Amino acid sequence: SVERVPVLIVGAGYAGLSAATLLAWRGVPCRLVERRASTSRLPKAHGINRRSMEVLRVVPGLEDALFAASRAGANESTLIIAESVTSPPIETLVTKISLDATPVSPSRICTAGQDRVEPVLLRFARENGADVRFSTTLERFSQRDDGVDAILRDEASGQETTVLADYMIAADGAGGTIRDVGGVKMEGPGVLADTISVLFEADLDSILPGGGFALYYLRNPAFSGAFVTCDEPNHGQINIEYDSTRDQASDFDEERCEALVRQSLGVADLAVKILDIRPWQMAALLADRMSFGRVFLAGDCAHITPPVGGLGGQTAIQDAADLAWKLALVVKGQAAPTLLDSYEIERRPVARIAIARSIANYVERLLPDRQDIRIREDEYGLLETAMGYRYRSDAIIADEFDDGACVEDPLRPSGAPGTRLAHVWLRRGEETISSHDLIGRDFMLFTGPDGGDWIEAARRIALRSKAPLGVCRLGFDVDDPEGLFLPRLRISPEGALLVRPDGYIAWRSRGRSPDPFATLEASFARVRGFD
Amino acid sequence: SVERVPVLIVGAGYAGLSAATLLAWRGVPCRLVERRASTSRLPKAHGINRRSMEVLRVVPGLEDALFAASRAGANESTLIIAESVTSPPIETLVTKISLDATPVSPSRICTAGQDRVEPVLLRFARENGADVRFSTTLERFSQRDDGVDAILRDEASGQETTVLADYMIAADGAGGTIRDVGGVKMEGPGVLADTISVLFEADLDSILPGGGFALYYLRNPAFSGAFVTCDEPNHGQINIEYDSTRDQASDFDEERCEALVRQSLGVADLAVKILDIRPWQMAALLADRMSFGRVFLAGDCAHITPPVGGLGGQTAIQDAADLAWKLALVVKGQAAPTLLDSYEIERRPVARIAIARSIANYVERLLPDRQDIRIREDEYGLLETAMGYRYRSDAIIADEFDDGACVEDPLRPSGAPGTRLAHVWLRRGEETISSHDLIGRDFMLFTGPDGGDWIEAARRIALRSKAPLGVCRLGFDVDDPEGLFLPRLRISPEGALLVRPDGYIAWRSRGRSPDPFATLEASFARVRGFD
Amino acid sequence: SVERVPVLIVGAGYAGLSAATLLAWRGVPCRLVERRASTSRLPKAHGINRRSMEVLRVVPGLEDALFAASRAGANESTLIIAESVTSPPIETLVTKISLDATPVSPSRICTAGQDRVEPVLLRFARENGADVRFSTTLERFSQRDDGVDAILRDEASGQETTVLADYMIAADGAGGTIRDVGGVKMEGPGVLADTISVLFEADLDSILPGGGFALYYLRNPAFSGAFVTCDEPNHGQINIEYDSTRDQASDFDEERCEALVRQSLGVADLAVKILDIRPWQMAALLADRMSFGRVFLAGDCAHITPPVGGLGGQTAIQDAADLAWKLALVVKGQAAPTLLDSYEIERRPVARIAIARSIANYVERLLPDRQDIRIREDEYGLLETAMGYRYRSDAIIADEFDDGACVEDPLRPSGAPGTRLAHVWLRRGEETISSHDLIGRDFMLFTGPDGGDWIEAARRIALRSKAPLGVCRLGFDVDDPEGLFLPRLRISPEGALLVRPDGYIAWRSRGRSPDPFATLEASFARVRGFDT
Ligand SMILES: Cc1cc2nc3c(=O)[nH]c(=O)nc-3n(C[C@H](O)[C@H](O)[C@H](O)COP(=O)(O)OP(=O)(O)OC[C@H]3O[C@@H](n4cnc5c(N)ncnc54)[C@H](O)[C@@H]3O)c2cc1C
Ligand SMILES: Cc1cc2nc3c(=O)[nH]c(=O)nc-3n(C[C@H](O)[C@H](O)[C@H](O)COP(=O)(O)OP(=O)(O)OC[C@H]3O[C@@H](n4cnc5c(N)ncnc54)[C@H](O)[C@@H]3O)c2cc1C
Ligand SMILES: Cc1cc2nc3c(=O)[nH]c(=O)nc-3n(C[C@H](O)[C@H](O)[C@H](O)COP(=O)(O)OP(=O)(O)OC[C@H]3O[C@@H](n4cnc5c(N)ncnc54)[C@H](O)[C@@H]3O)c2cc1C
Ligand SMILES: [Br-]
Ligand SMILES: [Br-]
Ligand SMILES: [Br-]
Ligand SMILES: [Br-]
Ligand SMILES: [Br-]
Ligand SMILES: [Br-]
Ligand SMILES: [Br-]
Ligand SMILES: [Br-]
Ligand SMILES: [Br-]
Ligand SMILES: [Br-]
Ligand SMILES: [Br-]
Ligand SMILES: [Br-]
Ligand SMILES: [Br-]
Ligand code: NA
Repeated sequence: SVERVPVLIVGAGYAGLSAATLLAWRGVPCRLVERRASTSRLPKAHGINRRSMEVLRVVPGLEDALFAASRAGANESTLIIAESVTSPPIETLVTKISLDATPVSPSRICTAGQDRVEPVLLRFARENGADVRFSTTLERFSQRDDGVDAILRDEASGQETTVLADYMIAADGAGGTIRDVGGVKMEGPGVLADTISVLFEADLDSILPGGGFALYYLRNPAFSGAFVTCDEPNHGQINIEYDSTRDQASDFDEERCEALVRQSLGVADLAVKILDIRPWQMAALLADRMSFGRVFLAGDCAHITPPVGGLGGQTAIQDAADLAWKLALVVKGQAAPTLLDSYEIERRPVARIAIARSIANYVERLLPDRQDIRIREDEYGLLETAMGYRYRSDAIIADEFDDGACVEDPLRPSGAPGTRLAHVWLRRGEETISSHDLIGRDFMLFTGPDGGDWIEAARRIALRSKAPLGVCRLGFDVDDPEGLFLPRLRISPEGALLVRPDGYIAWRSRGRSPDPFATLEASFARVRGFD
Repeated sequence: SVERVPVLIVGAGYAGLSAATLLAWRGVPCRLVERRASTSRLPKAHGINRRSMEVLRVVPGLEDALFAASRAGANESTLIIAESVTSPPIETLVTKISLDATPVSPSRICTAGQDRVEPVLLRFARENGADVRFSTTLERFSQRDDGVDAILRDEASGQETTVLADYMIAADGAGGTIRDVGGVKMEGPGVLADTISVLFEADLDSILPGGGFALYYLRNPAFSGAFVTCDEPNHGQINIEYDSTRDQASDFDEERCEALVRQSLGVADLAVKILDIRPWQMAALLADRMSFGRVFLAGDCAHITPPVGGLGGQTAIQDAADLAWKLALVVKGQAAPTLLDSYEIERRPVARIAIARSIANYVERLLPDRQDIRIREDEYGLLETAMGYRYRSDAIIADEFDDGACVEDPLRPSGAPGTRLAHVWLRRGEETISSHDLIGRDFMLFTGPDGGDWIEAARRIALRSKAPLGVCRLGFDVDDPEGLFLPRLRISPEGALLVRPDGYIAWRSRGRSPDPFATLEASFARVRGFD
Repeated sequence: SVERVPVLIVGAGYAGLSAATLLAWRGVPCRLVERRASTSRLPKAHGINRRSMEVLRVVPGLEDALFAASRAGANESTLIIAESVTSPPIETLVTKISLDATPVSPSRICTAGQDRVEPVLLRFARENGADVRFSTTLERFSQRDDGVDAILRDEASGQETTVLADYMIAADGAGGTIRDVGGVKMEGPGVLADTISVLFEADLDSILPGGGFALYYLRNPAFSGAFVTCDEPNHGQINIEYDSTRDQASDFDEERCEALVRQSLGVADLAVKILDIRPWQMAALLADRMSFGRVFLAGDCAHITPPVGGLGGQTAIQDAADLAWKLALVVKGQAAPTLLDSYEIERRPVARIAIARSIANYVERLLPDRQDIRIREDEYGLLETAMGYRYRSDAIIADEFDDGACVEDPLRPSGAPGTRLAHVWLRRGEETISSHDLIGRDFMLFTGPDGGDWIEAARRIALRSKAPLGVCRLGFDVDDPEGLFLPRLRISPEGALLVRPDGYIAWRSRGRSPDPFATLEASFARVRGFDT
């Protein structure tokens, strides 16, 4: 049996499920295959940061559903370093007060665990048309010049079928083997720590009186680890590091783990139900390339990060967001296949900074002595890393005076191409909407109120079906009373600003042009891979 | 037989009197000459911010005195934008509740005017041994090999005199011609507005509710300007911009200024007695050099900033305090004269951002239509600009992988070298002091409780070194009960932290060193100009 | 004794000042004479194209100075066809977006006009040792077997002077008479148009939007011409074609040119200050020969091109560069005089297509009505003409199966001997450089990573060959991560590539050689004019 599909996604985690929901929503028929039988697995990741939600909230209903699926609710997150969760805090890294005082995004922080997120993505992936098939395995594949030939295998029978796809998203995890087909090599420090993860049930309401969602980095003299509060109330997980020379994963039975749950919580005796025990590793590795022919590595198969910064799942989501909009343009013929060359160019350095940020969080919060393992070249600030990372590819018309910075303070936007369009409230009559509520579907061209020569130029381009472009004239379609949009992005009232479907600035004009149509038509062509 | 002096100061505004007050307190005999007969002139500036009060409070008694000389007192400051001082607010920028909600400093805001501040500074300069000669003018000068040959002149007789100085601080104001001797070119936007300042007396208690300090930025349809309250009660000041192509300075006689006072106040029946009228310019200019030879430019002669934000007089004070401690070391043989090369490389960027900040306050507050004059690359937060600027020079051992950040949030301190040592309520036994109460006089070495290797290295250093070095070990000399000092500065219990006499961090070690003496000795030598 | 100088250059335009700058930078003492008293003239040309900037950039500081002297800054060029400079464009041929999206060269487009470009060249010629004497004329000359003896004449006085010179670069412009001493015939269409050129001053700021360089081809119903922005702010220049039978050059007084400046600008009520009015012509003529004896014709004196392509000032520069590296070898005794026979062999066909390209642009852009003047036999693409021209001569060891093509697409390089070395971004350690940053001074030998046999041959050659030979290995000295250089030029890792001082490939071996010393020696010798 042989069927064809535009996009084939292998893997039903954060990367693959996001890729399918966004590719579905943007009108691209896809099929997702996943070896497991359901999303039902132990939670690993907790929380969706602001940028992850920005790329996901273009899908109607998705954001509220993610927040409804959470126990703690919006911005209700605390981060503490201590010797145990009942010990005096060594330091307090984040609170609801601190998240509320950083209005850098139309979205707040969502705290939901992976065990709650993956079903909601599956839900919206299917509602918008994705073909998600569980208990189905990519057995093997090869690439002809016009598509991928994939062999699929039913886990219940072993019966095989062939699917032909224009493109395939390898989303197959840290241990994923699709990349080996392409000879990609994971480079980096490698495995830095052996860990053992324990899921337990216990009276957590009393120990943690006023925290909705809590994460404690436990830095004590017996061991190092962390404790997280799960979405199921009175459920929690600890991830304790162990030395593979002094102990072994087999050595952690129910009796021993109940003591670890009590040591890490700072309680002498507490009734602890051990629900599951898992040995894991903490590694730092980056792929040398993130795509080969028509195969695209997304998520943990492209970049393994130390799970200390909580950046792994978010890079996976944003990886899958970058693929979704770009692939949706290529299969519709609104972009050249060359646009897909920009994927590892833009997304790989982002992964290099996450790995470095994550290593730095691990030293600073858990093992401050181990400064040798850090990559201080690539370290940047926490919000800059999650949210101010910059892109530089042929998918972007750089500013003439580009300083080459890897990040930009989201608090001090310059409006340079390659940066994430700033969040600013605007006015659409008596209602107020974020600038981000005006982007995310097609490209968008913002012009100042004197930007009518650009508007007409954009409307001649947007006449074409090949051309996915809309226009917004400031002071006509929406008003910026405070001057915090186009003035702060250094756009004069005769200027124009082009933003991608992922919300990143692609091109700007401080002011007027001798021929606005030719300027814009050439900008628009170039950034979609045409010449 | 010619009079000889270590430092000669020219001019007795904020810059010059600050320089003399601090130079004298630091044991340096100095002479300040000033053309005018006394301090008594009508005041332009109002207020001393928290950073300026921080460099001034190292002088015993000086901080209380300044607060005592003000009509309104600590944090009693209100900033409003409207169409007249009795029109409904258009915005509100600053309140006593806003400034009480920011415990960034050992000091609060002092609202005293120029006409109040300068006599107090004169008081303490002379008290600390400064030689302040009014009615005396620097007529001309020439730098020799071994000093500056100055020709002083008496305004009463025309009699002239020679003094030889090791160094000369040029504090001669926005128009000062000392800089023209050095080829100093002032660069920037230049004159931005023509203004007229009216000092008046009216029943201000009737139409102003609070009894504290009030500043109204005025956006009339007829004119833009500002109203301020003066320290003499029922005295106020309006600084109104005017178009030089439509009206000229001479056109503003008592009658017209009486009309302007009533317009800008909103009461068209109020009796107004015009005490002075003054034309003035609003300008933006920066010097290419802030030193040449043994001459140093401090205050308005080095940087003319628009007077919206009140940064011009605060920079002057802080220029002066930078000179006072570096000069004090160099004339004491305790630093190499190379240290003075750090004056303009540390101070000129601080003035660069203040010029950009004041332009931005001006546009945002008074002329939102003039977005084009802004210098947006150099604009930072209001509290970053006044207080979180950073210093990069050879007077500062920069921590490697420096990101080049021009400011740092005072609220989120990192302890990196070239930043202002954070304010933290420590405990000296039962006394509760500020971290700032332990700095200011000599170089200070803080260390963590396990940092005794540094301490003894420090003590052996100071035996030889010409410059003192104070030490203070945490948990011993002072106590940090809530880990908000050395921990938050990312200094381990075995680390150390070298703070300059101006309170800025010169060098840090996160932990131990294999030869702590050799690293401290090298550091301490390098941060005083030796190589 | 007589004043003796290695190369005498006559004329200080693009050709002559480029020859002087490059000769002096290559170590050749030379004398340039120019009849005029300073470089100060009216701006004619605008722009230095990418290829011209490659041959000029070898001289340290020169490229930065040319961009520094220009009002508009790199790639900030708009070409537009319209009825007036305020009419809606008929077609826009070029934008900065279009120019930035063509990474064919290390250099970008400099927009500086002739009045800016000529002082920069004179400055760099002199910094490098060139002897430039204004208010000096070549009065007459003759050739010997050992040089040209020249009579120089002072314009202030008419005092005359003899100088004997190994070689004489004839760079004396379209009107130049040096070629007539050689009996050089100019051949081709001849004069195609009479034109008048008006230099004016007007508030162009409040008319032109963008603040960069702009050239407008005017398809006005009343007339055909062109407006150009000048480097001096609020200065422009119009080149208006007039019918010599209906009007004559003397009929364009200040009142009429002010009218022209308003029509071709489209602004009815505009203040025009006429600064100069000049009648000119627009011709297409190619020289019989481009050298005779020790005299080499460089610049417009060897090829007059219609000024629509904008290739005449560019061909002059590249003429000069070709002569400069070749004379520099011959006068240093590092190359046989034979090498100079290749000058006109290689440069004349390049002028032939520049003329054909320029005629084709004048017709397409301004007068589409009469294609009868086109030389379609020699028309090629714009970038192919400017940049992808090919050299065939006894100075390039032609590979087997020569196609015969006059041009090659610079975007699809093949590595054939006789083509320009492709611009490839390479890595030297941490820094990223161009392949071109590695060429320009001496002959360069590129080998693959497994080409030590060539490098060893080359280092022993260089040890006693009169000319220097540099070597660079693609595994060691610089890195080519994306295999875009030697793989794409069809060179295996045991191959080598020989590149001339002008950057054109002279010889290639795709694999190993049975005697790598023998083949490299005979190749290095032949490409320098030595026989067998
Ligand atoms: C202890 C821990 C805590 C973490 N905490 C956080 C956190 O707080 N925040 C955060 O953002 N991130 C966190 N992370 C990281 C985050 O969980 C992962 O980065 C993220 O889930 C990776 O998603 P993915 O889609 O790349 O891969 P995966 O979740 O690995 O999914 C890949 C899927 O591929 C399937 N598959 C593989 N091969 C095939 C095949 N041939 N056919 C079919 N299916 C196949 C597998 O069955 C699997 O479901 C944490 C990680 C750990 C270990
Ligand atoms: C309307 C207005 C409002 C302002 N408001 C504020 C505010 O709220 N807050 C604030 O911080 N700043 C404010 N400023 C700015 C502030 O007043 C100045 O920046 C500050 O006074 C500069 O001090 P200075 O010592 O550099 O110079 P000046 O005050 O100009 O003093 C220099 C002195 O040098 C003397 N002098 C010059 N040449 C000689 C010579 N040859 N011999 C002897 N003496 C000489 C002069 O007589 C003069 O007194 C305001 C300015 C204006 C115009
Ligand atoms: C309207 C117009 C626009 C143009 N636009 C462009 C353009 O955009 N781009 C471009 O590349 N080209 C352009 N050109 C062409 C460009 O101007 C020429 O190709 C170039 O300037 C020729 O340089 P040259 O050195 O050959 O000659 P010339 O500029 O003619 O210099 C020759 C010199 O020789 C001197 N001379 C002559 N006889 C003697 C003697 N006996 N002794 C001493 N000195 C002597 C002359 O005084 C003269 O200065 C344009 C031309 C025109 C007319
Ligand atoms: Br975030
Ligand atoms: Br299913
Ligand atoms: Br709970
Ligand atoms: Br992670
Ligand atoms: Br706007
Ligand atoms: Br299109
Ligand atoms: Br002291
Ligand atoms: Br402050
Ligand atoms: Br003076
Ligand atoms: Br000020
Ligand atoms: Br401590
Ligand atoms: Br070109
Ligand atoms: Br031309
Ligand atoms: Na469209």
